[PDB]
Amino acid sequence: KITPEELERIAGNFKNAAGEAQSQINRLEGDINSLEGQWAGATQAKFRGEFIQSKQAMQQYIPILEGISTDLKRIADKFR
Amino acid sequence: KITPEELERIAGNFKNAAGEAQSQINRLEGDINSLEGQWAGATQAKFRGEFIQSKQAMQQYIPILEGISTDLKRIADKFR
Repeated sequence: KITPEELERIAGNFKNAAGEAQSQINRLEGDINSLEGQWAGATQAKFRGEFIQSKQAMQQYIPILEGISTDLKRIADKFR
Repeated sequence: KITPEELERIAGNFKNAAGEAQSQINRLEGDINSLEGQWAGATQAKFRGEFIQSKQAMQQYIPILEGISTDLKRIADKFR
């Protein structure tokens, strides 16, 4: 029923979704890093919100990403 | 209180977790791809299992990854 071909295009979509996620964290990290130089004279108060939000987003998805990696690594190990 | 220093460190762990996800996806897709050439007799039967797992896993992780990228996109938008 399931062919290598259909798995390829699913894997394709996976790689695309995984890359887009990597693309966005690179954008976010790019914005944070710009903040570092002007930070000392900035007014933190108006950045408190998005800082807490971004911190929450990242820390809550990290263990999800890691569980994805370990799940996938296990399947790719059966292939030995 | 949260500093861009702190977020920068978290962001790096996020990058690493997302990277390991990409790492394993590429590993699995390489395995599937190497089978296209011999999608014949005992092979299909021998790898029917990992194929079922692979499809179930990939198909379910796609929208999760798409959820992550969408969330990060909107936050990065906010920083603007």
